[PDB]
Amino acid sequence: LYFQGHMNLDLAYRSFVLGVAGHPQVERLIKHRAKGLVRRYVAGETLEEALKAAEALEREGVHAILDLLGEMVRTEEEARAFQRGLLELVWALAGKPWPKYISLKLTQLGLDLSEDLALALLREVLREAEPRGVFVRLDMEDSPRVEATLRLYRALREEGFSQVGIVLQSYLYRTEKDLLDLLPYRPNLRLVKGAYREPKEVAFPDKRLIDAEYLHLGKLALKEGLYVAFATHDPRIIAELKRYTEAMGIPRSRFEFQFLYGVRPEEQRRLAREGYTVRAYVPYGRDWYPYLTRRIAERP
Amino acid sequence: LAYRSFVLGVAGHPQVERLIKHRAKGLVRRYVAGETLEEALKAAEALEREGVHAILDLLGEMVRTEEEARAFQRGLLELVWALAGKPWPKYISLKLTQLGLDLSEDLALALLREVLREAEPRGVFVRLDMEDSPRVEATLRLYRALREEGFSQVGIVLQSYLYRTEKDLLDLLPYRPNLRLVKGAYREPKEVAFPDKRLIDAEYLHLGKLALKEGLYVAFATHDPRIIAELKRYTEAMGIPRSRFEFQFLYGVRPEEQRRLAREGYTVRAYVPYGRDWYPYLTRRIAERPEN
Ligand SMILES: Cc1cc2nc3c(=O)[nH]c(=O)nc-3n(C[C@H](O)[C@H](O)[C@H](O)COP(=O)(O)OP(=O)(O)OC[C@H]3O[C@@H](n4cnc5c(N)ncnc54)[C@H](O)[C@@H]3O)c2cc1C
Ligand SMILES: Cc1cc2nc3c(=O)[nH]c(=O)nc-3n(C[C@H](O)[C@H](O)[C@H](O)COP(=O)(O)OP(=O)(O)OC[C@H]3O[C@@H](n4cnc5c(N)ncnc54)[C@H](O)[C@@H]3O)c2cc1C
Repeated sequence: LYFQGHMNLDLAYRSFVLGVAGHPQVERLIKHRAKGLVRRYVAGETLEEALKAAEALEREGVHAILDLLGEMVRTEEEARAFQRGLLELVWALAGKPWPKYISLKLTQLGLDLSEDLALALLREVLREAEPRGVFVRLDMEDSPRVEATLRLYRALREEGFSQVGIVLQSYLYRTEKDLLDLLPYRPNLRLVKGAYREPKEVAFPDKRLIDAEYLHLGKLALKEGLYVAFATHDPRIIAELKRYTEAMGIPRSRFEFQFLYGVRPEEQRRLAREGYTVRAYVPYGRDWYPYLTRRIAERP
Repeated sequence: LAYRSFVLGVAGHPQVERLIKHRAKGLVRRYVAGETLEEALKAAEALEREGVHAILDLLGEMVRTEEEARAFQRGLLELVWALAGKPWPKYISLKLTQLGLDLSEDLALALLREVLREAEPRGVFVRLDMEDSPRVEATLRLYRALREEGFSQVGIVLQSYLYRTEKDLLDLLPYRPNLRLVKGAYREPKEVAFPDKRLIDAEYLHLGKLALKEGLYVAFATHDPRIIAELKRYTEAMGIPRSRFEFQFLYGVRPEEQRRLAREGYTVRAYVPYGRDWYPYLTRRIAERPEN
């Protein structure tokens, strides 16, 4: 792939990262000599490590979002196996004296195979989560999956569930309209810039416009009285949202900041000491290596 | 910016001013209509022939006394009376400080009220240009007061670089203000205004979209092509009709974009200065952009 005359840099980087990570020797090397580096960003392979990591965050004033990692689901059986992993997490979280928050992808409950299946399995998760006070975030995947995600979110809201939330991505042209459409749902929103490679036709290609849209949507959601989680590490955006919420007298109980586990941990702590609700998004499970490969292959 | 320093530093010399006035008349006329009202109306006619509208802006020396304030008001009344019966849309801009705002709010209000009384029956729209931050509160006071007295053909300008602007906008919604949105022209401290240009631009887009979703008429007064492209995309995608917003440019600045937007069916206006004290304004047009 070339892009308008010259090599596709984004593709070249991605393909190199992937090619180097997939090399058997590099994978052996990283699992052996880079364990200190990995556990900084990944709790461990088990639910027990993940719960330990959450207790360590809590000790420091920071809350945990637990995100089970799994190889990509391609069969109904694998979606059911993944759901079992999610149920185990919900049950284990049940006792805990702290905020209980999990994140999942609908594709890992078989969305691409059957939307009916995904909804079925998700409702069973929500049935266990809701009475235990476990909050469930539906992570937003790529643009072809947005309509189904909002559809399943609305369906569950309408069946009586409230311990469920959505993620909206500021890089999409469609997001402002999705926000305004969802207003009657009073949704609990995580606002992100967005993680995927999206074409010019559906997403702002300009990083200035992505960041500008983030602030616009964040401010719109706040003025609407929505609870909003600002999931971002951007210090310009964080500083503006702190200035804005303070100037508008938005209570600290109506918004929060969310960081990936291990990313700007001094900031997570600092925001918490300032009275903000801060969460770290904590991946765990046996599929951490492909997962971290992909987060590295996103951008140089 | 070395370019900006040079031009600004050479512009003040009396022999530079004389050379521009005699040998760069084409340069002057690009950015200012002329010294007289008559030249200003000719410039508005020329814009109209190309689908572009005019905002007429009387320039005068800085007002310092009540007598100067009244002299300036008389200039504006002459403009209002001259616009009467012109076939095309009639829009004038003014600074409240030129109506004696720093002298008394009462004076500026009395003078402005007389302008709006002559203006409204003649179909002349009056924009209150926004000045620097110590003047915003008084400006909104005069606006609101005049609205409550029953005037409607009067608009305000809000500047995206100020922290206070979103609250002003929200506070003003019951008035259904006719709005010109600008980035802002003054040097303002970090305590009052975004220091970062990325933030000023983000806030411009945010306020504009907020204003449009509230159903307010908004004039986007900006030359920024990133912002124009985005507002064009957004208004299309959201089905906002072309009769609910417009684009405004300084006279002589991106004149091909002005015509292009007019051709694409957008409402476009050029802000046309005229009057005796045009040399300082023109200096700022040359300085602000490497030119030639
Ligand atoms: C808790 C959480 C949940 C998310 N959920 C989703 C989801 O469901 N769907 C989705 O598409 N995306 C999701 N995202 C990702 C988001 O879309 C972005 O891709 C990611 O957060 C990086 O963007 P950013 O806002 O940090 O700013 P970027 O534009 O990536 O970075 C700009 C500035 O942020 C700071 N920064 C960014 N990364 C780092 C770093 N690794 N170390 C130090 N500083 C950094 C730097 O100062 C940089 O200059 C989530 C992100 C988080 C943190
Ligand atoms: C009709 C009108 C009315 C205004 N009224 C007020 C007011 O009442 N109060 C007030 O404080 N300010 C007012 N302003 C000014 C405004 O606040 C800005 O200072 C001024 O418009 C410059 O900012 P900008 O958005 O054009 O873009 P800038 O941020 O100056 O420029 C951004 C981009 O725009 C493009 N650009 C700018 N100029 C040119 C050019 N000459 N040629 C090609 N590209 C260019 C460049 O690509 C640049 O990178 C008004 C401006 C206009 C046009």
